[PDB]
Amino acid sequence: ARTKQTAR
Amino acid sequence: EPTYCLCHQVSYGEMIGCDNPDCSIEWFHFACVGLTTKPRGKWFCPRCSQE
Ligand SMILES: [Zn+2]
Ligand SMILES: [Zn+2]
Repeated sequence: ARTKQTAR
Repeated sequence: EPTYCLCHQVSYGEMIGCDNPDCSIEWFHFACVGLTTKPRGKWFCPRCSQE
């Protein structure tokens, strides 16, 4: 699955 | 500022994308869809999966 870490 | 998921809140933590290009939400917070670790392969959200 496609995922991403919320950028700061 | 933009919001996502079924909770309609800003992005935070790990987010997973729905593989239905016509999804009305597109991105969800892991916990909101009961995930701790990303599933393997394509994934479809609860809204696109149900009738
Ligand atoms: Zn959420
Ligand atoms: Zn969807």
